[PDB]
Amino acid sequence: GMACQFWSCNSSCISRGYRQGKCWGIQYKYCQCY
Repeated sequence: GMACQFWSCNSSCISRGYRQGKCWGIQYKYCQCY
């Protein structure tokens, strides 16, 4: 495990239907999507 696995947010946001996903906060799976 690691805090803010940024590309793991990206691949997940693309599943939800966004073009990208990123992070910087350390809470578990707290990812933003664009």
